[PDB]
Amino acid sequence: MESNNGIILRVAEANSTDPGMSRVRLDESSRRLLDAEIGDVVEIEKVRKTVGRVYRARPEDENKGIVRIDSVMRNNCGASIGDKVKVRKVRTEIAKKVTLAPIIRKDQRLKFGEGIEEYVQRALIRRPMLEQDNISVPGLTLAGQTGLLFKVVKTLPSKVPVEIGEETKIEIREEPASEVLEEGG
Repeated sequence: MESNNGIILRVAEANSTDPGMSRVRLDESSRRLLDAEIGDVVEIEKVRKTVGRVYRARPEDENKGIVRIDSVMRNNCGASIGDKVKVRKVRTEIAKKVTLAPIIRKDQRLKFGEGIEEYVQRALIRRPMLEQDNISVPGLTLAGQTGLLFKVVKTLPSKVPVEIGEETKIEIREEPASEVLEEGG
């Protein structure tokens, strides 16, 4: 635990545009209570670890203990509206090596090979990454299956929000959503 500074507030969310899964709207006190300035990098942790950026709340008075995020950011950690998550301020860097595990069938999206690891970088390039985070796919799926999302498991940075680049290295695991259902435990 090299550094741990954030606040405990409740995840917010309402009908709106699909984007906003990478921006946090908060108030001066929620962001200034620690040090977060405009456009600093913020990390979130309700059920899992999450990353995001700081934004100015429209209502500079209600956002003194609530964070408005998209359903995807809520899906990234696994919390419900009004839950309790801890958001800690951090900074961004260029991830040099990140591993992830797209949950699909061997014949869904990972049937390319040769440069497929770079293909993940090509799509995810210039993006904030956090081991154990999760991502969404352009509305794709098959029968009545579940998951169909990318789950990151390892990162090279200091486990802090980093932004991917074409030079970032990636790792893809050979055990996608095959026979995986948390049978253990």
